[PDB]
This record gives sequence, structure tokens and C-alpha cells, in this order.
Amino acid sequence: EADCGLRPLFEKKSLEDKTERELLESYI
Amino acid sequence: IVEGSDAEIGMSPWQVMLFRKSPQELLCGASLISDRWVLTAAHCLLYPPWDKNFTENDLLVRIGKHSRTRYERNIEKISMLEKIYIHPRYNWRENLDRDIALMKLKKPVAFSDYIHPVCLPDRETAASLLQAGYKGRVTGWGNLKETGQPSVLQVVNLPIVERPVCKDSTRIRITDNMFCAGYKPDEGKRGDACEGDSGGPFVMKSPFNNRWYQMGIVSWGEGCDRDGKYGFYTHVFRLKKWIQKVIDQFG
Amino acid sequence: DFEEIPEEYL
Ligand SMILES: CC[C@@H](N)C(=O)N1CCC[C@H]1C(=O)NCc1cccc(Cl)c1
Ligand code: NA
Ligand code: NA
Repeated sequence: EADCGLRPLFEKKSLEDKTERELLESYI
Repeated sequence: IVEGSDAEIGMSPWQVMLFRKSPQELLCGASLISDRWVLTAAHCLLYPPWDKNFTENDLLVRIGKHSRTRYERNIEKISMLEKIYIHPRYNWRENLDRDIALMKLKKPVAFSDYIHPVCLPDRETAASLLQAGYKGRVTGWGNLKETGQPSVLQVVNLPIVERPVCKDSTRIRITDNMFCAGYKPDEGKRGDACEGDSGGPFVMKSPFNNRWYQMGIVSWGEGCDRDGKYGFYTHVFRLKKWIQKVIDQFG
Repeated sequence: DFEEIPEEYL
């Protein structure tokens, strides 16, 4: 839908899961 | 998943479990793309070489899960299938080209901390993120190794692999509707999807709007976590036309 | 090996 891709327990609360930064750092 | 890790609670709220009624069992992974639609791989439902041709009544959809075998009371939600939709040009005969299907649910699922849909890519997100070396995340409750069953949802991050490398790794005829992912023997780290992970989501988190997109569907591999071999994924943006066709015409 | 789902949902 339009709230898509935003997880309640992480993005909605501005928390990160433990390895999403591995993803970010690869987006080089 | 092979050489993956235990998922954090709420980490993959789109993750769906294709569940077999009788005998009760895990059929495949799948994903939640809206409150009534679930996306999965075609071969999870139809694969004549293995005498697989499931119908709605055969299956249940279990959303919001963490634990593989446990019935997570007050947390998970199990949905009944209304209709199954398989890509009309799904190639089970040669290479599993277009390995994708839609599953319309009987009643809307209610979102929660544990249940939430993932986005589907637009052309500009696909173009920006489908790049060799960019990593995605695949999840599922499948085997822990080629030759076992995890207690909870497993997670692994894997780099998208260069098309020539994909092609040179296999004898199978590969298409634009596919991409492969996994580390090279070189890169040391490892990990892959495995049996039972089928139809599950390959997602990326856009650095542009911080939203998670499902770029791929777990489709096939030759072994699991085999050195010099890669996981192959249905290219979801390449079949997005088909997806909104199906959704634009059946409610 | 799977915990029994409620008889409903079928
Ligand atoms: C056609 C190659 C065959 N080994 C295969 O992978 N099949 C035959 C039809 C089902 C599919 C499968 O096992 N998919 C699961 C899978 C295993 C390992 C990696 C990945 Cl990405 C997916
Ligand atoms: Na080849
Ligand atoms: Na490999």
C-alpha cells in the first residue's frame, strides 16, 4: 500500500535492525 | 537459508508462510504486498515434473510469523485463499523463466507490529538499486544446509552478482526476468537461499526514501551455498506490468 | 513437527 516498506518496530520508531547498515554501505 | 542468522522480531513484517493443510507443513515462503495480496514463486504452486499443482483449497497463508513450527497465538494470522494467479508464460519446462504468482486473500489481513506490506519497485528504484555489489536481504524458514530446519525465521544479506558471472556459473539458460545473488568464492563470506525458502522475498532498503522494496523472489539454485554458484531470483520489476494487470482487473 | 493450527481456518 502507501505505508509500504516501513516496519512498525523499526522505521516507524526510527530504530535500525542489526544489519541494514550492511545494505546501506554497499549502495556505493 | 544457509549461513544466515535469526531474524529480529518485526524485522520482516511482510514475510508470509505458504502452509499446507494436510499434511500440515511448510510449503514455501511468500510476501505481503497489500492487505489482501500475497506474492510468491510460481513453482511453489505449479511444478509438473514434481507432480505439484496446488489449488486454493489446498493451502493456507500464515502472516506475522517468527517461529517455524509453533502456532503463535495472538501474533500470527492465517488467511484462506480466494484465488491463485500464475503468470501465463511461466516456463516450468525449461528454466523457470517468469517464476511468479499472485494469491488474492479471502479476507483482508489486519496490519500490526508483526504484519505490514513491503513496497514493489518502480522503474527508477529498480534502475538505481539493481546493481552488482549492492546487497539485498532474503528471508525464510527453509533448510539450514543443502543436506536442518531452523527454529526461527532466518535472515541473510547477499550482494547482487554481475550478469556475465551469473551466466558463466551455470549451464541453464538465464533471462532478463532473473538476477543472481551470492558471494564469490573469493569474497570469503557466504550464504544462500535453500529448499523451503522458495517464493520468499529478496528485499532492499532504498537509501532514497528509506523504504523496503521487494526486488526479487527466491526461485532456484543448483545446490545450496555451493562455491562458485549463485541463488537466482525472479526479477519483480520486470514483471510489474503483469502484477498490476492482475491487481487492476481482479479487485 | 508442526504445532496444530486451530481447526478453523479450514
Ligand atoms: C531448476 C533448478 C533446481 N535445482 C531448482 O532450484 N528448483 C527446481 C524447481 C524448484 C527450484 C528450487 O529448488 N528453488 C529453491 C531454491 C534453492 C536454492 C537457491 C534458491 Cl535462490 C532457490
Ligand atoms: Na553458462
Ligand atoms: Na555459492
